[PDB]
Amino acid sequence: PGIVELPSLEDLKVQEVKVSSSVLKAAAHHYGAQCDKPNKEFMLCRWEEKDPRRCLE
Amino acid sequence: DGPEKNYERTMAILQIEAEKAELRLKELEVRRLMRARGDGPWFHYPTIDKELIDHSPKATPDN
Repeated sequence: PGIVELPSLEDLKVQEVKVSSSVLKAAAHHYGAQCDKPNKEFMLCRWEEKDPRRCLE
Repeated sequence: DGPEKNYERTMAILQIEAEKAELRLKELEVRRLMRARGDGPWFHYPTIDKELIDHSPKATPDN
C-alpha cells in the first residue's frame, strides 16, 4: 500500500456560496438553467473519474 | 480352435487391455493435476457470474 495522495489545504480554498437552503431553493430553477454548462461538465468529470481529487478544478 | 486363432485372438485381448490400463493411469494423473491447479474442466467450482453486475451510472459518483 502507498500513501493516499491528497490535495493541499491551499488547493481547496474557493469562495463559498454562503446562502441558506431556502435561498438556493428559491433560485434553483433559474440557477439550473443559467449555470448548466459548468455544472454538467463537473458532474461528467465526477461520474467518469469516480475520484473527487480529479475534478477539483 | 487352431493355435493361430487363439494366439492372435490373445494379442487382440492384450492390446485392448493394455490400452485401457494406460488410460486408467493417465486419468489418475489428469485428475491429480486438475484438482491441484484447477485449470481444467474438472473440479471447476463456480464463481459469481460477472453478468449479474450493474454497470449503469449510479445515484452517487464514487463507484
